[PDB]
Amino acid sequence: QVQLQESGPGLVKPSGTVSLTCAVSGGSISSSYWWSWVRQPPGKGLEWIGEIYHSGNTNYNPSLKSRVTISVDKSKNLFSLKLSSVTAADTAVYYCARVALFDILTGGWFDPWGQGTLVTVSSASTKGPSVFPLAPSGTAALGCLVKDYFPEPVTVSWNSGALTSGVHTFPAVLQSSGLYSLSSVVTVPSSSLGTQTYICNVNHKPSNTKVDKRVEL
Amino acid sequence: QVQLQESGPGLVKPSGTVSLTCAVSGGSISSSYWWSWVRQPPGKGLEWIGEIYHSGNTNYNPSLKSRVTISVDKSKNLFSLKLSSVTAADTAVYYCARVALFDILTGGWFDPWGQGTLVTVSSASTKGPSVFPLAPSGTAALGCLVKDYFPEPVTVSWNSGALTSGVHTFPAVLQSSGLYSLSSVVTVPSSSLGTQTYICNVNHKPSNTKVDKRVEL
Amino acid sequence: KPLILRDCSVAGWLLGNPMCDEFINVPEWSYIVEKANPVNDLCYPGDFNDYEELKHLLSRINHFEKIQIIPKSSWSSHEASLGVSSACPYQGKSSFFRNVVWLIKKDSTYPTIKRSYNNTNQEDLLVLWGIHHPNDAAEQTKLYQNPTTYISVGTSTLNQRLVPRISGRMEFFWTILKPNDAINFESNGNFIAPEYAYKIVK
Amino acid sequence: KPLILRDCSVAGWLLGNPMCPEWSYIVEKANPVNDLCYPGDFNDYEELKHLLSRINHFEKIQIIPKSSWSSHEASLGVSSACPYQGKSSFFRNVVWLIKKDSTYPTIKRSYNNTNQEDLLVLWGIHHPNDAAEQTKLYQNPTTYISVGTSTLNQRLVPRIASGRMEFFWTILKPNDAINFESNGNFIAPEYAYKIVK
Amino acid sequence: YELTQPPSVSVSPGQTVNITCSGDTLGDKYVCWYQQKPGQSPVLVIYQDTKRPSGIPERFSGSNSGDTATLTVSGTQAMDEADYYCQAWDSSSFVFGTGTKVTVLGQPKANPTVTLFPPSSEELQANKATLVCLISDFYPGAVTVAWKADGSPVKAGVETTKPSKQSNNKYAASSYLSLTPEQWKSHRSYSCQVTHEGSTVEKTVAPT
Amino acid sequence: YELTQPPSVSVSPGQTVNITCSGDTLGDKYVCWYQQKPGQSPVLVIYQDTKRPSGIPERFSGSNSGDTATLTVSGTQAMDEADYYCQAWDSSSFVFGTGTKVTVLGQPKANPTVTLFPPSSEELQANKATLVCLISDFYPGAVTVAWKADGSPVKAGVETTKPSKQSNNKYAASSYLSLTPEQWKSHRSYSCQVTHEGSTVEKTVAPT
Ligand SMILES: *[C@@H]1O[C@H](CO[C@@H]2O[C@@H](C)[C@@H](O)[C@@H](O)[C@@H]2O)[C@@H](O[C@@H]2O[C@H](CO)[C@@H](O)[C@H](O)[C@H]2NC(C)=O)[C@H](O)[C@H]1NC(C)=O
Repeated sequence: QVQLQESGPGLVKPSGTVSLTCAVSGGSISSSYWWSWVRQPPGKGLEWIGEIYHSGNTNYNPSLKSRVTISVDKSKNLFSLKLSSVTAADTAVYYCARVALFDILTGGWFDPWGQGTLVTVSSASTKGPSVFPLAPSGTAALGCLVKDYFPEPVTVSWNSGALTSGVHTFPAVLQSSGLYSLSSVVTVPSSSLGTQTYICNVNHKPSNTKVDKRVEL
Repeated sequence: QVQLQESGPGLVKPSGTVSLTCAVSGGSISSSYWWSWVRQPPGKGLEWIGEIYHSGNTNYNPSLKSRVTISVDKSKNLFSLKLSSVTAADTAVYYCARVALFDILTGGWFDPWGQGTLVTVSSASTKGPSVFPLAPSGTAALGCLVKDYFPEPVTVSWNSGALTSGVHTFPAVLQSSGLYSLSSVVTVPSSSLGTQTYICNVNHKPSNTKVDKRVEL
Repeated sequence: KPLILRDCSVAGWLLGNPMCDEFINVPEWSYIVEKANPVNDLCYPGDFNDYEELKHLLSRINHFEKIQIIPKSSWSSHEASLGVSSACPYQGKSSFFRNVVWLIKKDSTYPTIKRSYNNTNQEDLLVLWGIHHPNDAAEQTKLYQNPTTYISVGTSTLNQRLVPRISGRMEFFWTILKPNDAINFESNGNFIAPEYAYKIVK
Repeated sequence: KPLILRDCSVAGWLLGNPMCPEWSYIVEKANPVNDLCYPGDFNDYEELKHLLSRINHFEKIQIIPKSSWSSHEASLGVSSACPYQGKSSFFRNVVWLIKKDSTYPTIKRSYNNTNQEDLLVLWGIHHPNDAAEQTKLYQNPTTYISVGTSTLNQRLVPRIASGRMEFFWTILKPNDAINFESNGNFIAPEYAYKIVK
Repeated sequence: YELTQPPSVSVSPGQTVNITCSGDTLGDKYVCWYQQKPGQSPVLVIYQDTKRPSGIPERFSGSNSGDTATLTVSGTQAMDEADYYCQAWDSSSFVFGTGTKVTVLGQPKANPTVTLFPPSSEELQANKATLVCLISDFYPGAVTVAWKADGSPVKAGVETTKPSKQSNNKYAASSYLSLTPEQWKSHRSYSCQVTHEGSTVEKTVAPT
Repeated sequence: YELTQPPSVSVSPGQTVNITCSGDTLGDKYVCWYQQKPGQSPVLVIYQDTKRPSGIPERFSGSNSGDTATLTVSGTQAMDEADYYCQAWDSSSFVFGTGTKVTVLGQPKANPTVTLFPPSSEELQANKATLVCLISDFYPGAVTVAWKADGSPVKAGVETTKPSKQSNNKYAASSYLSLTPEQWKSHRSYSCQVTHEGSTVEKTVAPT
């Protein structure tokens, strides 16, 4: 059976150019199929980029048309994608796929698909987080905001690991800046506030950040 | 004998599609007859909708032409009606009928007819009635206006059934709003007004609403 | 070149019986011949006068071509389309022979027809017409309004006058109209008029 | 100047096979690579070739413009069996009418030949692969095509099986009209050919 | 294409009644007739101008000439009381006549009492206004209702019931004019006109 | 050309689920459907409205009519839990639907706990403002978050995580609204709205 395989740089600076190629196995580029690129930003839908025929003819998504180029190499049995002037919005898993035409009417279907390759557009480099208290408003929620760090991971404990029960450290969000942020929350009895001390311990090893923050009402 | 039987949803929301089928028994759709749809809004005349031949040939009422489709299913010996983009004007009893040609000239006659099926076009859902007095001005008429309820029926009595003579409860009208209205009237001696108390007892079981209203001068 | 009819008789095809299933994609023929025991003869019940003589003539001719001599639209005082029968169906509805016209009353009236056609072709023309004998007196009035009617047809070689016998049938006639010869029609009812005729050689 | 076909059949060239303004006569030889791009048959083919070998002049004209179908889709009916530039296409000289917004109103269309020359007119019927394709393309389950001329009366019913098209032709005399009626599966003429014997 | 009929006719038991149907060039067309009783399907009583279906009694007959077709019922019985529709065909369509109610008289003629109610104060406070025109104690069971605002005819907002039999065997009907309080107050007078057997009864209300 | 899908549906094991896809005149177009599991490529389950590729179980079926195409999965198994996308073609471009997360219910429904924190005074002193909305303990794992400022919808400055499975097999998510201190004080009210299985939970903070 036919298999497709993407390859190319996984990290690209902003305003740079994503450059990928798709190797075709078990089948020939010179055939009645169309060869397509599709991308998927993390946690989002599939977006069609464009397509090419062995003859060189192309069709592109009108929204990407100005900055996108697709080419084909028949002797090497591959086709390729060039996406220039990239920003954080261009961070996505990029797929190649084979497209077959319907027996009747317009359009067609995608099969098989490549395994996909993640391309990240970010200028971010090692950066330590800022740590802010999230003050509470028969239980109460309080926490720590760990903001703008890179790379992962960050670890958070409470009262140096003496407090585990009721602790939830949420997975981080990756902002469009290229930097991560996360929050840790501990749910405590409302009456304990003011008698009991709550301290979040934030650690980011890549920046040698060790920050303790007391959270009070 | 040939028998025809209509079936389909009895309630359709505005802009929706009336969808009916006519089952033919005692005869085959494939014959020299035409198969027709005719409708009758309550209390009004007959309107021809359209017709179909086993070959697929159709003819439609020009005023309905854009929104009507009639088809035939030979294996199930039935034919069907689809009337789209309906409004309150499309509320009617819908009949299917068999049409036979004259030996000479154009046209033909309708026989037999189906039993008819009422299709109501309303956006309404279950709703209790409002009850308003119809106050009197050698006899006088007084009553109750039972307004804006859905669906039918409503039953009305007077003085818990102790008052019958001179009582008439009218059939309901379906207002353009999609809600029903009816009136109940009792004709009484003029001198009895103000000495005798008149109370209409309204029951709307579909909404489990029960209303008692006194009507005075 | 020769027109070999399948499923349909010479009478039926000449008159244009709707029930005839033929595929004829070429408009010129040498001669026309009907297979023995045709499936479709006359859709509306009736008779064809001098049939055997006509078939004999038509199988021995070198060229055969259909032309329109009297457009259906030229009848302004009579209804030329609504005269139809369930016996001659087309697409599930009543219809008629395609090559002759069933003229019927228009509003409450059927004016007397006087129509002549001169054969301006260079070939002999086979011309066909008919008379309707209605089922009863009621049908007579329904279709033609005039109780007492006739059809007159004349040629230098022919003088015909027909009165309808009033179970309904049609009766069809034909003549060969020589070049420069004219046919004269006159009728106050029951007239099945020619629309199409046939150029024949010789 | 005579039309000498290469690689393409008379049928293919007349219908306008994508894979293929005045001419005297046309001759196809031999065992052409491209016949009918969409699988099907051309009725009374040999008879037509016989007729077409005797004509002095041959000219293509538009008798029913593609744009005149406002109630039907005249362009999206295409097949991968008839590709053009790598994508689906169709015969250039006939129209694959298909449903528009899931509706296929009955077609009643007539063309009268007011030219002084005989016209070769071509049309076709589509016999769909199965019942699902029938409703996908034409919406109407039960369909027909009627074609009439003073000399011709044809009625076609699509055979639903493997899908094929079946093409027909007639000579329309001057002052004679051709009448089409269909509620589906009709491959309509756009262009016809003036021929002179 | 229209097919016009008398809205209603009445006939004594045993007598003969004529139901007419008129339309342009109707004498050229074959006409059919249907009988319809309340809540039931139409029943073919005459087809192809004169013909009776099997099972239809011989006292039903029909005729057609000029622009007018006629359904004739002789020796009219109680069971003949129904609505009657003529039917024809024109150019692309089947057309039904407007229909005629035939009453076989079983009781003396009774004139309608008409009562017109203005919107109640409770409804007006509910931001609605409904005029209720009630018509009772009339025989035969056929009536025509017309609404006017400051004398001008009104169609929008009107709903009317078909006459229904009372407990005393006379008939009643109701008609509604539904308005908003603003339009109710916009005119100085409103009228309900009731026509029964050629006689018109009228009642009027005003937004005081 | 747009193809709209419900963001999520859920179904009990063994039961039938419908995933719908709508677009203008979609019934004239052939539609295909793709199944996608986390970390894997899309897999074609239906093409040309109804056709099943080889190796695709019979319980997958599709239909298309009017403006809506539907992927139907009957006798749904646990392995069918995935994202599903419809796909069509319009005017030189391929179009994928917005996608539907299909959950095969393996545990009872659980409503989200929502906690909303205003910017800390310390962040405000650093010339930044972040609103933090934390969402936990919900099943199924699909949620829609909407931010409001003074009752008006907010899009700019919003970042939200994809739901992730907790240790108790329920799900969590977080959303951040990043503002300038000036923008934070410019409004009197801020709200984080979390919609889960047709029910909306709301938390509000205000700039004292
Ligand atoms: C899932 O949908 C099926 C099928 O519904 C029909 O097909 C769709 C593609 C769409 O066109 C719908 O509008 C159709 O009604 C449902 O099965 C039908 O359910 C209806 C009531 O909703 C019932 O009247 C029919 O008889 C059913 N027919 C069949 C063949 O099952 C099914 O209920 C839906 N399931 C869920 C969970 O919503």
